[PDB]
Amino acid sequence: ILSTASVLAFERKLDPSDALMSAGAWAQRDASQEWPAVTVREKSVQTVDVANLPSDADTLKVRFTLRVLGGAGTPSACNDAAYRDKLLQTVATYVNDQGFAELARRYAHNLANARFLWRNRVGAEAVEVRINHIRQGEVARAWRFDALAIGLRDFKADAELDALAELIASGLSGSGHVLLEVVAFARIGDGQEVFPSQELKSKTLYSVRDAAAIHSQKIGNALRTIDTWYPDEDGLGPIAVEPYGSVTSQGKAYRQPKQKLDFYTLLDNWVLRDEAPAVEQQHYVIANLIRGGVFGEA
Amino acid sequence: MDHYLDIRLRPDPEFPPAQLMSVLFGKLHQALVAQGGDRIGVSFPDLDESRSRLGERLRIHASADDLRALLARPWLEGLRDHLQFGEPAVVPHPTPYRQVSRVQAKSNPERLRRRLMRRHDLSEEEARKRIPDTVARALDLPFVTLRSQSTGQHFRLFIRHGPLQVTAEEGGFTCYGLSKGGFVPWF
Repeated sequence: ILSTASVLAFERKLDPSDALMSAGAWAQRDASQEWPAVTVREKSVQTVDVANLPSDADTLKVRFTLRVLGGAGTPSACNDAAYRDKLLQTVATYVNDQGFAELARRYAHNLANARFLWRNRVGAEAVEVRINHIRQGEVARAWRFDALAIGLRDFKADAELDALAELIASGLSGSGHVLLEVVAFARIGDGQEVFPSQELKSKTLYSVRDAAAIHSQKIGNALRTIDTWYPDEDGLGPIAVEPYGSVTSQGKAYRQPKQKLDFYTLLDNWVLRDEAPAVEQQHYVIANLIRGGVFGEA
Repeated sequence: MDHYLDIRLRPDPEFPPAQLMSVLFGKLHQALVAQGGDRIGVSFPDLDESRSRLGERLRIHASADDLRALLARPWLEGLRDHLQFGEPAVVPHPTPYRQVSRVQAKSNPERLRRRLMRRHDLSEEEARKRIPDTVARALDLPFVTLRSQSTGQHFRLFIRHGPLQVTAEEGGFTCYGLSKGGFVPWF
């Protein structure tokens, strides 16, 4: 019968580090090595926490590190060996048909524009993103994009974007180990408030060691905004790759279980009943496989 | 004043439209401060008075030269991913006119206690007895939360649309686009 395993946990690919923040001045960003870090301070209004850029600074320095793992098809925990073999065969056919081509282009795009600067990008007049391919502690291949030219809603083509995309595809395929140091620069303004992640003093903000920072899962969610193949209406753009296409901002879920568009039914009939879905839909399925999960029946 | 530019809010998978409205309103305030002029009118085409909703569409009213001066200003950078920009078309002739006004409130009694300290030199208990804590003003009006470059405190600015008239006379406009006696057409 080859039913779905009762445990099918997947470890996540595309590991994001906690994105630090730092204060800097534009046209001096080429020496961004000992800039001061944005610190969350306590100001009573009731006591609240706020984080704002210093007076003699106009650029944010959100920096994080990304590991591209590979082996997205292999589950960390499984019960049925036949189901694992069938799923691995299905992922092998997906890889042979296309070798992580389109998904890597979308991930390279989402790295190109500083969408991981969630609320630090809408109010910034100039956003610059620098991406390095560090190898053995040294930068092997350096990139430098401008986030304004690369929109949040279109997925175009570019030579540097193609190079970053083939690097991401090589990482996701398992042909090599890919380590990316992503540094983003945004002209948020002089003394304007920044928006780090919020912790649960009515409201408090995230920090790691005397420095405001963004949660790793926020950066991962921003990197998962590659889903454009849902039944879009009212002109919504790319959404974060989630099971049942859930978007908290809209408060509603696309790819409902009533339609044949959620991740679970397509995974099932793709590996159980051999009904391969559309190429875009199978891209969505492999995206859910890359992000990991606690999938499996009960 | 005969022209208008319409801004629609693209739905956003990361942000509700309220803070997007606040960000764009701050950007247009900065653009009008840099540009100058007193003939820029704001409008909420889909303002809902049942639940004090701001709406999902924006209409800015100006002349042709004012509109091209506004769109020539580079404030539009960094916000195209969430808005529509139509064309500076002429407003329809048979349109009722209404006014927009910023209605502030004395919601904090301690501000006025500090004020009367600087005006009448009263003590703490005198201001406490003179001003109770129930004098806070609650407004069932749509609002936007912004912080200023001059003073970093976050201030809430209420926007209210006046009654529909049949004609409009010449009036002024503030830096926020709110009318100090002017009117904007409704359509």
